[PDB]
Amino acid sequence: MSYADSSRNAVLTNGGRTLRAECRNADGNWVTSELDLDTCIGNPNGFLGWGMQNFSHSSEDIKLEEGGRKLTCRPKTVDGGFRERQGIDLNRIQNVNGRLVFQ
Repeated sequence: MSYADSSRNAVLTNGGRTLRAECRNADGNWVTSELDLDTCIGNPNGFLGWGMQNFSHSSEDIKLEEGGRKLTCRPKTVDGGFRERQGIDLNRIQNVNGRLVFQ
């Protein structure tokens, strides 16, 4: 499962590379935390996945599809800005005690 299991109102901040949502902490409170996926997600070749970084630099129209369980964007080659559209699931982004951390 992803942070969304116990988190709501997931939006795209910092242009669309950071996940901002209300993470329900153990105390039962909704704390707004942000995790930068641009550090572990990349798509300079036009393909999305975990490993490379700075995907925002090679993608357009970055928005969450499954309300936060998946991030959809069009990975475009930086060589010109042409490519294909795609989407990557964010099942690696977890929320521990209300703190959003990459796992």
